[PDB]
Amino acid sequence: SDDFFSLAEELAPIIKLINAMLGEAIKEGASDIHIETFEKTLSIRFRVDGVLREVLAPSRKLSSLLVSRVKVMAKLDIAEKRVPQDGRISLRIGAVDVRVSTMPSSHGERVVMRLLDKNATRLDLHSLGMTAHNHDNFRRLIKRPHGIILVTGPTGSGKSTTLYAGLQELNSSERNILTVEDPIEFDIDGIGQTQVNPRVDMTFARGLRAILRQDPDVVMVGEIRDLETAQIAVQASLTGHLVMSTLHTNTAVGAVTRLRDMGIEPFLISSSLLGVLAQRLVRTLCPDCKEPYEADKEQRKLFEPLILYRATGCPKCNHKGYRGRTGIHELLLVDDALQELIHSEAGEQAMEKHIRATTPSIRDDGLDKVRQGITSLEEVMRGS
Ligand SMILES: Nc1ncnc2c1ncn2[C@@H]1O[C@H](COP(=O)(O)OP(=O)(O)NP(=O)(O)O)[C@@H](O)[C@H]1O
Ligand SMILES: [Zn+2]
Repeated sequence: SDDFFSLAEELAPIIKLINAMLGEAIKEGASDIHIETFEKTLSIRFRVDGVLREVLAPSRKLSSLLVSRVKVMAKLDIAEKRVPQDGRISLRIGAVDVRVSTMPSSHGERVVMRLLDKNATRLDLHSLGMTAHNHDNFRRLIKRPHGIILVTGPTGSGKSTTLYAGLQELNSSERNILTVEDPIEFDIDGIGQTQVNPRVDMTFARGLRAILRQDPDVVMVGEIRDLETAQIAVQASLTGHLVMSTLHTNTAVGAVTRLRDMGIEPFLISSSLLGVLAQRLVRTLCPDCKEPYEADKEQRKLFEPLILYRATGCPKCNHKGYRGRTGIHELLLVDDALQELIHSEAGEQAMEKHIRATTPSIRDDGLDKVRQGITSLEEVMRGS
């Protein structure tokens, strides 16, 4: 039921159109949908496997309606027309994550729906691209009885993915693993998952307090945004729970800084923190069109002829010569000397200096993967 092109042949029905268009986009395997306004006409385009195409040019009159409709679905400001807006939608087709972005433009806000699959995001702990060392130390870390483990990085770092991987590795029936999320990304099975619900003042803080009355061995908090959730988090870790969470800081040592700045007692950070996994996503070079070169003298400084690889571009990729992505990481492990450094508020430079004797930086991690020709030198250097 409900074909986009049929419904297009007639000039709400604006709800049946949007759903049908989404439905047709998914049927075609399209990555993105574009609704744009031009002075004398309107335009709908679909991107499929790189290729962009016009699929419909309905009357200019419809533009304000299709824009509004996508807004209300993504939970946004119908009134606001002058500034960018970004919403989310979860939908069942017969499950699709659709990211909608709008934008002021010379004849009407432009809109794109980003349409991602829910499943390609579901990776296990050995499939995130951790090096053998990081993998080993991280697996030994999440198996500890109590303390806080933070997964950190900027937006798009893949922090939710590595939490889920970690939880799944622990998901035995000997453990009681409870979760509070905003929202839940999916169901794991074996793990009690709890969504934050603003509609009843069920916040991260309230939910996490409740979790502790359910006798958990491990608890996950979707993220630590305010002092209050940090306070409970730290108390939970100090009373025999293993706690896992995220911050959006930019370095492993910056996690400590962020915690202090938020107002957690420096001593209490130093006695609860087990470790901080800082993390970035780099695109993996398309193995089909990736081209070998010989590193020049300046590129060598960063590391016989040294063979690295470069992007290029082909149909099997599209926009650039990259298919897929992988993680690069830095795993901070707390020891006696570092506790002193945290407690004494020594600062980022002194903590980093200490950690380097044992652990390589995210850049070195990235550079190793460049060496292996998994990714380009550009892709690693641009985030650094
Ligand atoms: N190791 C990995 N390899 C490939 N893809 C990954 C990896 N880790 C995460 N991803 C994907 O990258 C996207 C970002 O991951 P997500 O787990 O949503 O990140 P995040 O940092 O938690 N997000 P946010 O805090 O909302 O910006 C998702 O679409 C995941 O599929
Ligand atoms: Zn390619």
